[PDB]
Amino acid sequence: GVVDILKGAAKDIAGHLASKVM
Repeated sequence: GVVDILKGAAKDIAGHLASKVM
């Protein structure tokens, strides 16, 4: 779903984010 596609995108973004947290 559209609204869902947004969420799935959060993971891709958070990817490089949580990377710095490491």
